Amino acid sequence: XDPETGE
Amino acid sequence: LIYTAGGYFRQSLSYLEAYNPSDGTWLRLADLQVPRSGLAGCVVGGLLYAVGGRNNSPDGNTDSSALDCYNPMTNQWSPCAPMSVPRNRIGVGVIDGHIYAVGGSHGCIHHNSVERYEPERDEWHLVAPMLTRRIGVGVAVLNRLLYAVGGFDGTNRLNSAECYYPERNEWRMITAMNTIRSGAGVCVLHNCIYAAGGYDGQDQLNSVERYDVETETWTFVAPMKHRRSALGITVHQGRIYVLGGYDGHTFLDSVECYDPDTDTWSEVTRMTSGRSGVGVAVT
Repeated sequence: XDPETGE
Repeated sequence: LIYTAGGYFRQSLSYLEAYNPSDGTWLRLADLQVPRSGLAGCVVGGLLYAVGGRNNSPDGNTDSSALDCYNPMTNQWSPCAPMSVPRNRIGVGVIDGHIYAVGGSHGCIHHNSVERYEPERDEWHLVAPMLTRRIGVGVAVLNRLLYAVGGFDGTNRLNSAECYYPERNEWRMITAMNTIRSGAGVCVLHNCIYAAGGYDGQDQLNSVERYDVETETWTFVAPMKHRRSALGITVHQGRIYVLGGYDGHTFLDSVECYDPDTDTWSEVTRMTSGRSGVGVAVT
């Protein structure tokens, strides 16, 4: 979730 | 060798793995005690350290205050005293065999806080805070100066960078990068501070750029051909390796290799599994 990390 | 501790592929990872490019294969070792993603890895006096991160699991999402220590011929993790605060998406640098823990988040709080660890002593000591709150900050060491590069203050992604002078215990802003970068891979190659990939608030980036201290100048080099943020990064062979990360749709297993003297990127391997947010370091 952070779109930088995808989690 | 090229290790990758932690990471995230649908949950925070315990994996600890090696990769050498001279043999093209991986060595697996003692799983992390606590699963971790958004950690950073370093090497001090041979021992591979794991700093901050968080355990994002089906049952919780705990930011990690913890520093843990791996011994390559003891092959045991042992806890080294926790940090001031938990630091997800931390950045770490090594000066003088001492570890600086930079920024990161705890819940809503985006840290400017910085603190230093002492491997002979097993202690953390608060130091001077950054000028900017930074998570996903990339950290580098040049001429025993500590650079905090890029990141996210909670509202804006950052192309700014700032320098820590240890013997004056100060932060001063330097020239900003050409690209805004959060969760980029930041390392030192030749004597340029490299910043590879990241996320600018819209797209993952395949572009790469390097800082030259003498001219205070950032210059773009050949881009990877897979955009990626939350990647691991290290230099082996005088060559750049970037490890996994996220591209907006997939958790990359691609490992790319940048040759500086030809300024070309080339795939070296695919990871055992796609993952993001690992900590990398070599001993």
